[PDB]
Amino acid sequence: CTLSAEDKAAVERSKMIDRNLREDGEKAAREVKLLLLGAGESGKSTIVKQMKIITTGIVETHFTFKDLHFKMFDVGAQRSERKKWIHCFEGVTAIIFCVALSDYDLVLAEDEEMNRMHESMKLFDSICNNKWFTDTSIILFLNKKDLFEEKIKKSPLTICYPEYAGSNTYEEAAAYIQCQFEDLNKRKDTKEIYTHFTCSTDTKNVQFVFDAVTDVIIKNNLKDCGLF
Amino acid sequence: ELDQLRQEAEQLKNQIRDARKACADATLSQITNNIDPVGRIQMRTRRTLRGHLAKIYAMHWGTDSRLLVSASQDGKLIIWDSYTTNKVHAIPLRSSWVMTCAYAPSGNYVACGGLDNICSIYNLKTVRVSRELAGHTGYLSCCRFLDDNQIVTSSGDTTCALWDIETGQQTTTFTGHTGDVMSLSLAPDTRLFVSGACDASAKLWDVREGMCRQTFTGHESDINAICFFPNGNAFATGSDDATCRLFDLRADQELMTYSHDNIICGITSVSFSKSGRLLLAGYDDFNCNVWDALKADRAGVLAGHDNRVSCLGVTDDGMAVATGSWDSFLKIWN
Amino acid sequence: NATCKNWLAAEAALEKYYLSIFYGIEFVVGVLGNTIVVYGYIFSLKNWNSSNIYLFNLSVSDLAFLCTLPMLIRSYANGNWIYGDVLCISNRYVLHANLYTSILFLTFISIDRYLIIKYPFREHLLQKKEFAILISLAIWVLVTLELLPILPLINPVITDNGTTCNDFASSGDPNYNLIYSMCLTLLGFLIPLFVMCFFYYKIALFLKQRNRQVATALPLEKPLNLVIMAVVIFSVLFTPYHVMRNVRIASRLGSWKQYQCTQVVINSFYIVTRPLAFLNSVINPVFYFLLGDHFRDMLMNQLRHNFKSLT
Amino acid sequence: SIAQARKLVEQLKMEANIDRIKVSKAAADLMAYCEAHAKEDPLLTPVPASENPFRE
Repeated sequence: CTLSAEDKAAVERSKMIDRNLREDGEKAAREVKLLLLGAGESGKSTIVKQMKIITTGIVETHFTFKDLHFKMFDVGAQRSERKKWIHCFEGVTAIIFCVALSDYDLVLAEDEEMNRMHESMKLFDSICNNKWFTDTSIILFLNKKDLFEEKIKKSPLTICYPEYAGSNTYEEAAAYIQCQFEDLNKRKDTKEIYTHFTCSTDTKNVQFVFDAVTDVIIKNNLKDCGLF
Repeated sequence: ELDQLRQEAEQLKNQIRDARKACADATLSQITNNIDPVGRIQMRTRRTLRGHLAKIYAMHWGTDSRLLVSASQDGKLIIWDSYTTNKVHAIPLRSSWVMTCAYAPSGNYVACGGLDNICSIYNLKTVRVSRELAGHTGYLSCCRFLDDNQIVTSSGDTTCALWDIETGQQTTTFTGHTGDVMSLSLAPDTRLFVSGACDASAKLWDVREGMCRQTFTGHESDINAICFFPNGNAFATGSDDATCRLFDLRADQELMTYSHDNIICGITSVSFSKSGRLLLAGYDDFNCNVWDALKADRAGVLAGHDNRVSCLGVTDDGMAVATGSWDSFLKIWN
Repeated sequence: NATCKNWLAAEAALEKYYLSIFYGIEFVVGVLGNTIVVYGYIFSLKNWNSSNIYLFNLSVSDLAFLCTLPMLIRSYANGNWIYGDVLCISNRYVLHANLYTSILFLTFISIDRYLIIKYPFREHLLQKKEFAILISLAIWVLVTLELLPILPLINPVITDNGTTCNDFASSGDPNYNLIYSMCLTLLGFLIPLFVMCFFYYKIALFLKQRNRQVATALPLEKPLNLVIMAVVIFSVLFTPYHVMRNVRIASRLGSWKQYQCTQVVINSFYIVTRPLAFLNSVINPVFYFLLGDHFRDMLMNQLRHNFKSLT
Repeated sequence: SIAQARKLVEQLKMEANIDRIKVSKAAADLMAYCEAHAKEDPLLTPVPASENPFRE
């Protein structure tokens, strides 16, 4: 009898394994994967603590909001080289980029010349225009909404932007920063940026993340269906 | 003093360069110009392995020459039987970001690692996580077994380490490199090993003493792969500048450069044959090039992958060649 | 003029030239479109899903329907059927079967498009790639079973030593043909039309409701326009043919008017209307496959690849 | 970085007494090894299908 006795058993084992594998795949395709990025001291820890439910290098945070499972990946200790492991995150649903609004008037404290806002701009420009991230959406969080308001009445925004021309208030100045950050995008036809002004006392950030992720998923499905 | 040390190492570098040049009386191409070319190498896919649901990042054969191990970035480590398609094992990982894979020479253990900076050792003849080594401060790039109780790893913190699985401690640390170490290879006698880093450099380390022996340069970019010649007296390196290079140990210099036009992609892996005549290298164009190691002539081409070639291996008996790819398919060529 | 003698000549002119040339252009355009669409769906598509199965089945049905025109085109240009009786019988049967299978596949494409909007991760029984094959096989078998009763009607007329194989509406007994046509138009056209309209109305309502959650992003306007256009094209291209076929069959019942000139009017308008319903088999490839940016880009990328191998 | 420079200079000093050989000798040795095992390389010289584990 061809393919009998132990061989048959072996085949059976393989089949069983295959079944389990398929199951796992069906379980792993229902999770929204987000990549958390920040310039540094940008108030991302508060973001993690906000939507917190349920080693070194990678840090994983699982939570659920309205029958939707989110897995957030944080790379803070990975300081070796971005070019050598960034492509691992090619299939993420979205990139949550955190920027602090209170570091415009304060220097990097190192090199005596780097400005934290300019460093954040450089990081955002590098991440947004990347060969691995061409259709991945970015959710931009602007933290420190209170320190910015408290400091804008004393330190003019021209310290960071020599070409700024306008009033000096909380409004008409955060819009300038948001526009400056959004103008770094060069693929507006295929990519979207969702900007939210996050406050340290605001619990509505999870709602914004959920809305942006649902929009991204719906648009991806429509593109697949040919509408798209 | 700054002057008593600085500006003085350059003198030693100049002396080393002069010594290397003084012994380059001829070239390998001149010696091999009177050798019959191999001809045309034609290999056709014989087995296709399916089951991975994401990119395949590493693979290893094992001295059995029949069983194979593969790792993919979906949290699974699959052990196949090559002669058929049957899966022998499927180990679920605690971390989905894997970059390396190893098969113990005895076939009793397996190793894994990745972005979590931890090397996990699983026992097969018990399936069950046997050990977890965590000393590094960067992503694991490679890991190769020496015995059932010894392992050598390299991390992205510009460091390599020889461990002791019995106690879980770090037996020895190899320092002196500058960039992220991306690959390493063990000599057939397991007394020395070569490591290539992102600083366009390769180094020869002696396991028993933990001291650098020789340093090889010449590449114009990061080095992604490395392989020892079957006789143990030379090795080959592939870098991001779309070129491969052969270095020798006794002469302590470069011998030949395998490069060609219409090739502008980096090399992801390299490997030799049972006799060393051929040199197989996988590229980012989802293909593999087979070069004549003694003539620097492209003897053959292997095509059939869709996204990329990330892992490449040759069995201990030279029967077939296994290639993995970013489309989650492993192919056997004969 | 409005004389009956000019209408009588006008049907000869329409059945000789209009049908032949229109079918000739339709055959070429649809065959080329369906060949391009089919190419790259098997040699360039991996990981098929429920939507792809339905789309591929629709394309295959359109290609099979189009492969039938050439014999009818020549026979209309020549004016006589020179082939065997079995050839024309099989030609007519395959034509009608493929038309109605295409209608059913369009209905199921609309159903799948609604399901994808309702279940974004495909966690549904009808969204896995096992129900799709069963549904396609059932559609094929049921359409063949439904078209089986056509054989007793479409039989060649043996007269003057020349076998004349006339169209479906003109052949057979008026009563049986009328009842069968009225049953076929109800089962194969109206029910699918209503189901497609209902599901596309649901999809449009969802898209409009979901446009209020758009805070600052590109609105969902293009998909709504395409959803409306699908139903508009289907209804406009299919309604006149089914409306006029039954009128032509009834005009042969005799007592309806017992008039001959009326008959010529009715027949001229049916003949003009026949190819409008067939234009769908050529319109579909562009509207469902090439209009999608993803499919067109993939097809172009895989066409430039392998071009160096054969050029 | 006096200690770093001292360590680097010491490493360079130790990496200077390898007692190198000529390139011709290494090339000849590599050629001899390659030619000695020519018939034991299935990839270089394919074996008949009667003894090919991966047949068909």
